[PDB]
Amino acid sequence: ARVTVQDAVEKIGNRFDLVLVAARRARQMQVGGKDPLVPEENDKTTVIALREIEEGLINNQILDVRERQEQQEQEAAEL
Amino acid sequence: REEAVVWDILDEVIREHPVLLNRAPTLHRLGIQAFEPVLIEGKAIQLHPLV
Amino acid sequence: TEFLKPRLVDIEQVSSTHAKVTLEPLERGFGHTLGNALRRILLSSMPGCAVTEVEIDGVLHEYSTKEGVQEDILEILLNLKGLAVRVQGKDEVILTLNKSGIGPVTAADITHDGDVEIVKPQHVICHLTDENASISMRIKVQRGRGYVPASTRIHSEEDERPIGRLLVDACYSPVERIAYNVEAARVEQRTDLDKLVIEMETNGTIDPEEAIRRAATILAEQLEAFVDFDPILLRPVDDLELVRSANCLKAEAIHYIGDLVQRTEVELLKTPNLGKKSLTEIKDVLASRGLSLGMRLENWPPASIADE
Amino acid sequence: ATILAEQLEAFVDLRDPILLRPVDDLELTVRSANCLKAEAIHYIGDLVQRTEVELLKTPNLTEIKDVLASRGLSLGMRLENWPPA
DNA sequence: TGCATCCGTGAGTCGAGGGTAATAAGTTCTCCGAACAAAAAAATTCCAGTCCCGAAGGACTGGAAGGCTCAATCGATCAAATC
Repeated sequence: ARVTVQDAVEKIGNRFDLVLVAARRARQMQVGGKDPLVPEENDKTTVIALREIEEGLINNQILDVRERQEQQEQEAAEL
Repeated sequence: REEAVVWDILDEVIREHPVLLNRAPTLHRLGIQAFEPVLIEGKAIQLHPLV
Repeated sequence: TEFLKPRLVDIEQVSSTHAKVTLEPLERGFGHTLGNALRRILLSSMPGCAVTEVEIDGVLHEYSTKEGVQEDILEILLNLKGLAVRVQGKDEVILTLNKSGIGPVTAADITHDGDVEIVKPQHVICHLTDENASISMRIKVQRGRGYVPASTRIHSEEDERPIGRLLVDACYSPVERIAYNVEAARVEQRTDLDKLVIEMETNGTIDPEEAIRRAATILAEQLEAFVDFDPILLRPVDDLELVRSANCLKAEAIHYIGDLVQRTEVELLKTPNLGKKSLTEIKDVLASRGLSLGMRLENWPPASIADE
Repeated sequence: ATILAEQLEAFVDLRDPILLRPVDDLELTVRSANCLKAEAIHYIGDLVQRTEVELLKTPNLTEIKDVLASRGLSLGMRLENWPPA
């Protein structure tokens, strides 16, 4: 969170993928125009993403499902 | 011109914005550690007593 | 002299015996001052009633033991210190404590009257081990402020008390532990001033916010000899839940509320469709919608114009 | 004590843009801007200070009845306590 | 096998202030070349000049459509009465 990253690497298990699951995650509010799922708490998005992980709703896999289903709502939408 | 809103736009930004502090010679891996600022008014840098 | 008086912003109360009462801002040199200048009150000078004297039958001193009791006499003396009480109108009350049964002796066991107020009835004073023995003691309550332990109390009580009468370190003040701090506070150019943060936890028999009212009076009383848009408002007169305010406005080329508010009700009512009863159906409209007699409209007409 | 006994009182008590818009914003017709500058009106609040009757005496009403009905204006509206500088 | 040779090394920054100085020819003689000059376009800036649905605007013609006085005589209002 604001001070440490222990309680999120208890979930992720690595000191670099917690950066990498949030390097992927924390662009969607800078230029992606989206909103988080937790209470915002006036936070900069490099910890808003860290909040979403350490609230147990995000690992690397569950990010990969919302990025798949976005593409199959543009694929037949053209046709 | 050091105008009025200039501080309170900066004051929003440096909240939850990390920063580095490095001392040469950075003789081991803990010679460069990240920090988070809390802005004082002055001309020098105040450090935590256990770093 | 244009001093920066504060406003109290907040109490952060945890439970019914605890609070953190912050503040901002003060000047430098009064934040350290007040946060100490109240702490000399809440230690020594807050008036309350406490347990003072202890009388148990069949005792000689507290170094001794009592069979049928789990604990020592000192640990039973310890409990009456952690016991909370409130004598309302009197100035010296004595109570009694008699039990039987296998188990603890909670604070319901005191034979009270209506002027002595225990806040914590679950407070254990003794434990009976087996059914045989029993506790039968008498305790005494006195009024004062601060704290006096039984060391210097017997230096100030020169009574040759008979054997069997005990005396505890009285807890007159209600404050259990308070602390305070000073962080920095900002006025939008001067980031030099100091906030006041006070942490406070007291016993029962009080509100944790009532003390800072009560005790800061007493320091001050010492000083008195020293200071001496709407949706249907986008909608014509036929659809506003009314019917003698609808059919007779559109025949002056005002088909809507628009030029109704600019034009004067001495002529719009003088036209041969309204009159002296329409003001109940225009001015009551202008009560809820706020518009005036002659008002300039910000954005009235859209592209749509129609009728019925 | 006058300083101290007043800081206890926190404790012994407490626990239209359109109106100012000038003449050239309308991209208005070259014939009528030859006339509104001949009728000596500075702001649009000075124009609606006059009425529609106070414009007809100049040579060389449907245009203003087209454009005023779009952006939220009319004619004939009286102003008081004007100007506010 | 030394004996003798030589290549290739040595914590990290703030700085604090800027760069010298040795002697060295001449003659005529002559094409390569400059920017100022000084024309010769060509490009714009200017200035009146004919066209054309509109251009501020007045008027017109045309059907339609309009407000409120009375007075014979109807019917019912008012007010005593009265079952």
